[PDB]
Amino acid sequence: GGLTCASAPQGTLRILEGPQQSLSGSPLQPIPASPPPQIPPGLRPRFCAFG
Amino acid sequence: VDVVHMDENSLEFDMVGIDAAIANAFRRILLAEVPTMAVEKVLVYNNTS
Repeated sequence: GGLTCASAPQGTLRILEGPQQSLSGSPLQPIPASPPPQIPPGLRPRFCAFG
Repeated sequence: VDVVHMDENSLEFDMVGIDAAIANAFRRILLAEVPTMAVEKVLVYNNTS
């Protein structure tokens, strides 16, 4: 009436919960790159010679 | 000598026909040898600024 060893298991199942990968879009930056410093339009000379 | 502009606080004469030594003498006189009056001593009775 006691507990005895039974037949060895024939296989093992290991369960884990996993989600999946999306598409590669690689959206690097809101406003991207190093935007260049640049000329103010027209500007004009702010200096003249004497005479 | 030809005086072009002469507002108050400005002059632009020409000074045609003189050497660089005399012109430079005139320029250095105006900057450093023409006399002016300016505060030299200050007596401060109170100053809570």
